[PDB]
Amino acid sequence: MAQAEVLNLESGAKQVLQETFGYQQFRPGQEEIIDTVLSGRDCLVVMPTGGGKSLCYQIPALLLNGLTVVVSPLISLMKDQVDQLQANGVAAACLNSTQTREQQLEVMTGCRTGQIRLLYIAPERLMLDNFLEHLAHWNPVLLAVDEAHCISQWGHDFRPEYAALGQLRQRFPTLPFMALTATADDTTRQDIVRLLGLNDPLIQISSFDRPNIRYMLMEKFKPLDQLMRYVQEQRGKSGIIYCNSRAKVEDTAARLQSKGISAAAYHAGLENNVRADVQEKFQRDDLQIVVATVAFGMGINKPNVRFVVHFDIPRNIESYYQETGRAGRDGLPAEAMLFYDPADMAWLRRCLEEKPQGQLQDIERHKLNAMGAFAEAQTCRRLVLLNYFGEGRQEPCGNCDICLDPPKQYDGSTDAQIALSTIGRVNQRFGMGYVVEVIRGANNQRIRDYGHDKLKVYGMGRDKSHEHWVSVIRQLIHLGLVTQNIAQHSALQLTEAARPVLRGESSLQLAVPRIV
Ligand SMILES: [Mn+2]
Ligand SMILES: [Zn+2]
Repeated sequence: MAQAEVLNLESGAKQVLQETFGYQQFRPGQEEIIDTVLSGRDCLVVMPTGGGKSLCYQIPALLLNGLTVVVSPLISLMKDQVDQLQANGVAAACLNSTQTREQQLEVMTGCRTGQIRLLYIAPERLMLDNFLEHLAHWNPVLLAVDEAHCISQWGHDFRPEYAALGQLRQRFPTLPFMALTATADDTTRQDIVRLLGLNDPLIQISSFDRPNIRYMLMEKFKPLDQLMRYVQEQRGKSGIIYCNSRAKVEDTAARLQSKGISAAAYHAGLENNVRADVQEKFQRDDLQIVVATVAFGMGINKPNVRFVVHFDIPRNIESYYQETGRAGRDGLPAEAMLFYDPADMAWLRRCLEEKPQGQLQDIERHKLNAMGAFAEAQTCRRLVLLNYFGEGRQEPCGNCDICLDPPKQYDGSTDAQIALSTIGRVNQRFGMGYVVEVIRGANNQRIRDYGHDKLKVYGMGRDKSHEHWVSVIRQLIHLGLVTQNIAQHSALQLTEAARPVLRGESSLQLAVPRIV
């Protein structure tokens, strides 16, 4: 079998980091994870980038005797990891249904004979053709599940092939598991641990704050002209412009090229050699801009992308966070610019509400609502993101469009106490609409049947508009005082941070709600 490379495991982690991978020091959370994995304890890793993430299982794999198995759905990216690893002297291979059976059998023979240390496998392949019975004889020492949020229906990218990964724990009870992801909120993180059967795992959630990325929004008004001007104002800085159609990509690349800008189109309709060339030309800074569909995702992630534009709003914050997160991997100042029109959200809502009714549509609706609320926020954009992912923070960043031009404020302490009290009084079971009706004292049969018309809070906000109360509550959500529980039909629920305001111990400044 693949042999451990270092005598002392504790000192080995840093030795391999530096000597094999060339990194001088660990990033936050990495050492902890790696030492925990080397101790044989299950782990869930929520990390800012794939880069720090992958070393969380590659370093352990080099310090252990045995085979490390890495499950990933990214076939054309898994194959790239292998080449890069092999170039660093690491015995890596991959197995998936796209390979010929001849090639698959060679990889299986490499694992059987102990010539392969690290095997990347597609989830479908791992659970097919009695592969697990073969895997049991190959001295498995660690099983890592990448893109682990894909096992959850509460996430933004559920994959049916991940569901069967819940059978691994039972089949390999003494095999330590790790689950890894860059984008999972609280509900999704909890679901990952439950579905994979992680045994009291170390849960390492790194910060979602990328302090060097400035987040901005521009309301659309002749948006093709706004986009060209934005690009002109970058004055040569590199960028990715994300569009939701191939024609937008192609037309946008042509208009930029017409103005002397070094830009290329990138989408799944290009040939593989053309895709690789565009990626390489962008990596080396031969190209200033790549205009792309969501296909030009992570994977290339040049460290020095200066800006990411979203011409069209994404369907969920998870996607928006992942895509904007491709900017400024080097830590130098970077910007994310989203062009928005409320008619864009109206269209997405239309598309969604005629899809099949039920649980799946509810999940999509919840995440779409939150994306629209981010766009229409009156609170620091960074706080919206951080609190969406459950990273409690109330201090404004000073580095987003809202922080650069804060809305007029008012003392919202009384309004916040009314909203927070209402949420508590209705036992945190109801969504935004119902709560606002209770506050405004509406004539509603449902309210009377629950007896909520007898509450003291009932009608305490009747003198302020529906949109006023929606804004108050949305700002409380964006500040992390209130959450929307996706597993309870988006019920409004209270956090620990709500306590001082609810008690009247602290004052709360809020944005005066926009008239709209
Ligand atoms: Mn250590
Ligand atoms: Zn801010």
